[PDB]
Amino acid sequence: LPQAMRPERLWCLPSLPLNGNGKVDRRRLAESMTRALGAEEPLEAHEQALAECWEAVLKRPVRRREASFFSLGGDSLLATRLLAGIRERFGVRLGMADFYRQPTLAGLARHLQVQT
Amino acid sequence: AQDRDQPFELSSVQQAYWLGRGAGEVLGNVSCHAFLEFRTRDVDPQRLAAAAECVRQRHPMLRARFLDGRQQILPTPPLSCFDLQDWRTLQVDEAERDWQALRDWRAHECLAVERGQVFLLGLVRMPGGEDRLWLSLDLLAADVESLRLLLAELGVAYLAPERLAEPPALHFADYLAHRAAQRAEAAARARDYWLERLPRLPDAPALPLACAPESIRQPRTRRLAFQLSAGESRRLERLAAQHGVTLSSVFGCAFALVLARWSESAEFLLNVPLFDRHADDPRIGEVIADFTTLLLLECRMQAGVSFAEAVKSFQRNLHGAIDHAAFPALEVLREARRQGQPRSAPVVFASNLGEEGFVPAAFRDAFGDLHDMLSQTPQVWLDHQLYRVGDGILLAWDSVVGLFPEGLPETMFEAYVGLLQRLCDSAWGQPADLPLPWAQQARRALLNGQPACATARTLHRDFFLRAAEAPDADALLYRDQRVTRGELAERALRIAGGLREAGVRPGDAVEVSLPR
Amino acid sequence: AGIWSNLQSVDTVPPHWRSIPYGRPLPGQAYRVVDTHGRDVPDLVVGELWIGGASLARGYRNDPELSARRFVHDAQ
Amino acid sequence: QARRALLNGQPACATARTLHRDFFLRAAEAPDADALLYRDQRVTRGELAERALRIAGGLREAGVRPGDAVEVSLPRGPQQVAAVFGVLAAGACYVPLDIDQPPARRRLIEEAAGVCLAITEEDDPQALPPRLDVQRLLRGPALAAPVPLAPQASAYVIYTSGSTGVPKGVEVSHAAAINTIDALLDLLRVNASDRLLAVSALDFDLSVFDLFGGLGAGASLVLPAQEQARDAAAWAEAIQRHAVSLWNSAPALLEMALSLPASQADYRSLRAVLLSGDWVALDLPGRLRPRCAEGCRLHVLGGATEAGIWSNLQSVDTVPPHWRSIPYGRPLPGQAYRVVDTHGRDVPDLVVGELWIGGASLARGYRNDPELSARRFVHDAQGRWYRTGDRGRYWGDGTLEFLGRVDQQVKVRGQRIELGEVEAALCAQAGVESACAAVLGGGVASLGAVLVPRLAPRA
Ligand SMILES: Nc1ncnc2c1ncn2[C@@H]1O[C@H](COP(=O)(O)O)[C@@H](O)[C@H]1O
Ligand SMILES: *P(=O)(O)OCC(C)(C)[C@@H](O)C(=O)NCCC(=O)NCCS
Repeated sequence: LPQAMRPERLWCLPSLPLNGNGKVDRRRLAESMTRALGAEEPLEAHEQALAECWEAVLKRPVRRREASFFSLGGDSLLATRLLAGIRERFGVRLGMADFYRQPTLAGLARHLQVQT
Repeated sequence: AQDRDQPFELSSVQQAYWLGRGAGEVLGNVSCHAFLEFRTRDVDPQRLAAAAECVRQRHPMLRARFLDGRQQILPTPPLSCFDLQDWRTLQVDEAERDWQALRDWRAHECLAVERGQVFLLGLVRMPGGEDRLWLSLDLLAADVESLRLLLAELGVAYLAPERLAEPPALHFADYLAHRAAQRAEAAARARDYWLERLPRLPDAPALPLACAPESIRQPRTRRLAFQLSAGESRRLERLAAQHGVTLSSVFGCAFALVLARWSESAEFLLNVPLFDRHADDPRIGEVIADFTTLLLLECRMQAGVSFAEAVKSFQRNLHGAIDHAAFPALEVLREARRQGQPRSAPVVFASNLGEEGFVPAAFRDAFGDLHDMLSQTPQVWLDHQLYRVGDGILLAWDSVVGLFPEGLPETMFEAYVGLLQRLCDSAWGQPADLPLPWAQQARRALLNGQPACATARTLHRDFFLRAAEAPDADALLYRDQRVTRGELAERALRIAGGLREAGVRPGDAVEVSLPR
Repeated sequence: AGIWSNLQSVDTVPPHWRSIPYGRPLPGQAYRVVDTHGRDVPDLVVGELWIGGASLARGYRNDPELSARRFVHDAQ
Repeated sequence: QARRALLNGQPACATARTLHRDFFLRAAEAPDADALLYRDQRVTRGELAERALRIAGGLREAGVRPGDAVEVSLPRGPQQVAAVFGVLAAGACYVPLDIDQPPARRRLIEEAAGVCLAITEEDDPQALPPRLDVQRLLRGPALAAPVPLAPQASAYVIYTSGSTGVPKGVEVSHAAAINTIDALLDLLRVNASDRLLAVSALDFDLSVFDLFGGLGAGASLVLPAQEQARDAAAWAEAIQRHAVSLWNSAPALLEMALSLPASQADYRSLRAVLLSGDWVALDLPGRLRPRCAEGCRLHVLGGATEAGIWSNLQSVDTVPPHWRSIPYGRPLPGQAYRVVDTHGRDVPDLVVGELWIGGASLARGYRNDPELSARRFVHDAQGRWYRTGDRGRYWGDGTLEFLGRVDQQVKVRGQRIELGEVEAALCAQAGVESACAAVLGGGVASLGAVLVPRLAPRA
């Protein structure tokens, strides 16, 4: 599942509810999850390293671990400047295959952790 | 001077296909090269070798090295520009089968643009006495009209290098340092229009897929091809003029109707390359460089309108969005990604419909007209191009293998061709609406045709007969007790009499609110 | 449709299914897959499903207006 | 609608291909085999293939190229056959204007077909279509194989009659022609033992079956000569000599053949029979059953050129009594019949309406009349339809009864006239062979009618 088909919040049951006429109760399910709904600083060394890189790419404040490359300046051209900066920062073979399934700074920090 | 030998930035669309080499880029991992296959009889490999490396030395863009999202030009590249396969030595059928190995490879090939190899001519000299003169050009170097300029220069450089008129001196980087900055007010002024529309732009053309576009590691392009006759072309052109619309607008409208009919949505983005010449030098029609800007045409294709309305509409939409094209499709789609909406135009309409013939006359004379071709355009499911071939017109649909359901681009194209000559052969006051491909609609008429096995009767009629036939036979079983057909029937008929007594009568409605 | 409009028999599941499909339209009845404009869409093209033919219910009882939106008439 | 959708839904037999393909296959397979039989001489597939491809290379030498178009105006014979195959193998579209046709009608078409070359006995580059001798074209180089075509390109432009005032060119794609042909080949099992008879003029599309049907199946197209264009005695000899199995004609030409007694004219080689393009008299199968072979297998076929060679087939072993015309049977595989009202809505069964022919057998349109094509061809939710102007009606078994035309089935100062019932009632007189009727010129706009006697030959 790519990004817009993530359950951007998620839930579970022992057994799905059943509608009067026997269906899975997708009405009740949607509305229960609806009622069950009702950024933060760089703390990790990988988050700081990404903020050094991302800010040097974007020229704009990456004061946030929940920063999203897409909304900040999502371009695949700028992803080359990011790729080069992190390829220098850690000696890792970063690429868009890794990055664009994990496009937020706290999600990408997990890729720096594995040093590959 | 953004001096001739310095590293310099990629022009807008050059970034798009440059990033299209990225292995994880959406339907990336590929060149964006055109591969041309010609046939001709017997042509000198020494003239060809000399011609290829002549046009490289004449035209700096054909020797451009690509690294780091920029282009830097090699004074002479490390890698040879002509792939001579002098197979006059082979047997014919071995040479053919081995040509299929070379063909697939070269035609799908990620060309070595890092080593200056944007342009790669070649020739398999088939021992049937047929020189399959061929041409892999990465469109990174060149606009497809600039590819016919490459053919113009090659045709001359083979025929008579003495007739090569001028080194066309305006350097492509100096043109970019001009034209991009010159248009930059119009880039912002259009970026306004696009920004203010990013939610209201349509989607990608929602065609059917057997693989989602990110989920194949190499888009093997398959061309689909149809040479419209010289006469079909004339009839399109007369009708185009009689409706006041460019021939490119007609094929574009018709394609947008097919794509609409094959999309989940009749509104979608398709990309149009605009082969821009609005720099003041008359040799800008002569420099072999990527003057393309890419236009994000948000086409919106109603039913029920005549084709004449749909094309006048499509032409207004094309000519209007051409004003807004000074902000490039690339940066619009980046702006949509910056808005967090992953729109794209992964389908292209490349209307190379200048009047001269696509292969320019010198090259047609030197070898032959275009025999076959492929476009390896990245991020694009379906690269539809058009080319004048003879005084006829080649329709190319450079689909991607396996991305679509098998047979779909074939069928969808056979329906597109069927439409385009329904536009030759019936006036455009006819409905824009296509037929389905008849074989599909015939299958569906069979499915929908299956006879009514209905022994059409009131819904109870069987049961009250089954009851009269076997009154003791079990009809319902419950927690222990069971009701025979006769019992259920007599009970139901007592209720029925109770209901006529209660003033209920036929077709009037009765709630039933009983535990099972 | 009354109770139904299809029978996909399922002796065994072929590997290209992504959901169990609606089978052949049942005897005496039919399906179209259609555009927003009601024109039939090609094979594999996703569109709205319309049911037709000799199994159709009459309408939404005392609601004629939803019945004219949700039931439609064509040369088909 | 369920029954009619089953019929219109019957799937294509189309091996969807360039119309000529299978003859060039059959020729590469057996160059020795009889493509044609003629006045006394016969022509093999190899001869015809090379002759046609020499004409094609002559035609590319004459600048004819993919879907440009060529008048073909030759005496019936191997020169005519090699000419149309040579136009088709140039990838071009042939415009047969059979040379019996007057120069007056031809001259309307010489511009209207957009016809950029003509084939004749004659070289004359100063003619309106620059005009070429079939024999000088036979002196051309061979194209070693036919020019490549995808099937949707134009194959032929058969021209409708001068009755229209300005003739129209029915431009038929290879796909349309070959869907029709294939869809019929599969019912006829046309094979190496078969020999067709081209009683067809070339400006009539039964010849397109005679050609690409017969020769694509490798069955031999037996030719009458040009001076044999109505010579039923030569046709009878040809059936008996060149052993014809697959008669194909308008029914008047089989009435012409059956006018000759069995002892003089042995048809017992006819394995199956195709009748077309005009009313079959109901009794005609009844007459034909003793004359043709055992397993007589008449087929009566329907529809204009705008839906390929035909669009229907009714097999006849014997007439079921309630037929008042031999119906169009089922629509042919891959093509369809709607019957519509005037307002384009489909009529119910047994209601007379206009016949609309649909699907994988339709003509492109009219060759340079897109404007009239938009009236005679239409597009619905049900896709493309050719509007025949024929009148007819479905039956309860989906059989499609034929009931004349929008012309002919007209008012005359009052009530609608069933002129087919005028024909039938004059044919219900004893001693009538056939009968006919019309509506006339002048301010009175009068009805008119015509009788023909039967003679009953004797010794
Ligand atoms: N079997 C037939 N019986 C009566 N009319 C026919 C028959 N076959 C074709 N026609 C129709 O009468 C005209 C003859 O065909 P055509 O010369 O192709 O235009 C057209 O209007 C046909 O649709
Ligand atoms: P990046 O942010 O620079 O590029 C991302 C992209 C969304 C523009 C890209 O993935 C894409 O969809 N490219 C389309 C390229 C195209 O249509 N080229 C036609 C060349 S004529």
